[PDB]
Amino acid sequence: PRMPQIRRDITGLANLGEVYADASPDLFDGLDNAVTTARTLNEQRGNLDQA
Amino acid sequence: GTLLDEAATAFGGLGPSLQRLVDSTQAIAGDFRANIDPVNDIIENSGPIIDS
Repeated sequence: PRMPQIRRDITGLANLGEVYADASPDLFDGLDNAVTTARTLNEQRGNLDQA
Repeated sequence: GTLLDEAATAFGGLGPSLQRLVDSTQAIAGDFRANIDPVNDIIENSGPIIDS
């Protein structure tokens, strides 16, 4: 009885995978640079709190 | 003779193999019926978030 819902889930999974594949490289480059600035912030946690 | 040859070819040394097949089938089916409620919940509720 839940087979149309299975079809909907499969189609949505395919579409979401395609969208995530399209958007992934930008996200991962941003994550690399965000790790850079996050290490920057972590090295000066005390300075940020004082600020 | 032909049927016996075909049966020997198909069931040569599959004793432990078919034993494992049947045991795994019954265990998987039993555990699936035990956890059918989470399976139904996933099937019915995964669509909203993914389509969102």
